[PDB]
Amino acid sequence: TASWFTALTQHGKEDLKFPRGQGVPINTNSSPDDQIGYYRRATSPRWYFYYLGTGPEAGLPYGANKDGIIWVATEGALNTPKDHIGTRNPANNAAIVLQLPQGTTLPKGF
Amino acid sequence: DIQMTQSPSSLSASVGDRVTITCRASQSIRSYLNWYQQKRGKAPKLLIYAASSLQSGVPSRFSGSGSGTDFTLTISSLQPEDFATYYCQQSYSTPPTFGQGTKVEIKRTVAAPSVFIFPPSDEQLKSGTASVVCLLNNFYPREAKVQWKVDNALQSGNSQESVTEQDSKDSTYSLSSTLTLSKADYEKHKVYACEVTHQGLSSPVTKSFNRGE
Amino acid sequence: QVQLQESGPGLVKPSETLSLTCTVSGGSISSYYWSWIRQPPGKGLEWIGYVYYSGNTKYNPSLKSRVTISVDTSKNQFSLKLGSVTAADTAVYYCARHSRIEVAGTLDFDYWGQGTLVTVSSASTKGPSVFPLAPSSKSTSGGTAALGCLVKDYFPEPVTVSWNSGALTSGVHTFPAVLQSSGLYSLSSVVTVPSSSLGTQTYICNVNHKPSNTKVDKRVEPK
Ligand SMILES: [Cl-]
Ligand SMILES: [Cl-]
Ligand SMILES: [Cl-]
Ligand SMILES: [Cl-]
Ligand SMILES: [Cl-]
Ligand SMILES: [Cl-]
Repeated sequence: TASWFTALTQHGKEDLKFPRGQGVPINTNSSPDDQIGYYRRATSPRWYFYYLGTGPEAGLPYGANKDGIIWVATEGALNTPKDHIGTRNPANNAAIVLQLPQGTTLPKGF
Repeated sequence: DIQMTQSPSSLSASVGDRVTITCRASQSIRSYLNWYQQKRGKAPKLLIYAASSLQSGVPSRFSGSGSGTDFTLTISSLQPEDFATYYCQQSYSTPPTFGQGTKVEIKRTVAAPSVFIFPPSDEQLKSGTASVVCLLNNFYPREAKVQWKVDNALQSGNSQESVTEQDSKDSTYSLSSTLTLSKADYEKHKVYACEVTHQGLSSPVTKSFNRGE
Repeated sequence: QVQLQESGPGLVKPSETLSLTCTVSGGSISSYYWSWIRQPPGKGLEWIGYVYYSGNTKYNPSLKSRVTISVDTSKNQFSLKLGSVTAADTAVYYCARHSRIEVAGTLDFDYWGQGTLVTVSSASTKGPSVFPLAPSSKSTSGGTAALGCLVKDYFPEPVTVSWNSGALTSGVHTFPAVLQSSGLYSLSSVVTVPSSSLGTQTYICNVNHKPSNTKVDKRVEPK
């Protein structure tokens, strides 16, 4: 059980963060209400995206303050767990190359 | 779908008492749980979201608790304006589903009804029917028996009644009962009486009029 | 403050289509989710479906086969169509806004309309007659007198009653309507007043039956 996407690698000293409305990776197999979740720093730090209510912090509600967790959402998302998406079995599915919409702020080091 | 089960279905509590009502889900919903207040004839009003967050503007005597399947709504000091039906609602997945509600009334001291009776108006009589109305004003508790007697014959099945919401100031109820007859039947009888039985009264009481004053 | 307003109450005939519109003011449709929610008389609440401002919808599976929800941002409105209705569809229909958390919507309904009662029935819309419940010795116990209006033989619900154009609220009791064996409703509204005010204060009940567009102001005098 894995993230659906490849990682964001942190080459600098700043934690990952995004402006409100930014940071959810593109996934055309998902719908506008689905576009909400968290990045988790693993364990150069690698940060992996998980849809809300899935993955290692599936129990956290949106906005929970935890070191190594940041929250992201896109306009149109619904704040409901994405049990229908869940996580990725790497034996069954390749990781989606993490892709952000054009114009997204990325902090230095990413 | 997710089934929400509220208990109790109704309760009475005194002003200044703590009230705690329960809502239980058929599957874990973590803290995705809202509470609403609904007054008679009004839309629900959001009180609590995310199981325990107080909605802005809602008095701080309202709280929520629980995460998973077992939730409570607490009114820590019940106020006279807090009578309502309270509903929970899971916000975890579509379709959002609501509990069946808990009705809260304010318990207060016994108060006997004032009893009033209204003959049919001349305007209604001119149109061919007669409605006789009995009013019970400002009583507690809600339970009351109101019987109609027409020239001392007990009426059974000939009248309908309804009851107001609890009053937000004095926590009492009022009730009206209506006996409807044809004009021809109204004119066959003399004494129209409302008999009232209530905990606040030593014994049943009767108020009447004679047709034609 | 944001305000939501459903279209007016009234009848829909069995097997026909219920149509309602919600008009939003003091705020914008854009960026929020909006739902229709209904409440049969004496029962709890049932979510019908939501619409996002750009047009996507989601419906309760129990209703999906016969419901559409649409949205019109240029009119700041959204609307419900519910087909093939039966008496099980008689209910107060509410429009409601979903709250937001950051840019996400929730399933938390933070603003609601007033509610519009839709009665599914083949019967005709019929306005009430208004009769006085005149104060007399038999409705005057000492220093308190009771008077009222009897609002009789209308269909469907609801009626609204005020007194003295809203200037009289203390002591007013407007009772739930009763369904008579004729299939028409009747309702009473009463006020208790000081006995010395009889013949001094004018008492007028203001009756509105929106389904039939019937409005009556009835003066209630003693004797
Ligand atoms: Cl937190
Ligand atoms: Cl799954
Ligand atoms: Cl479970
Ligand atoms: Cl308080
Ligand atoms: Cl609890
Ligand atoms: Cl039907």
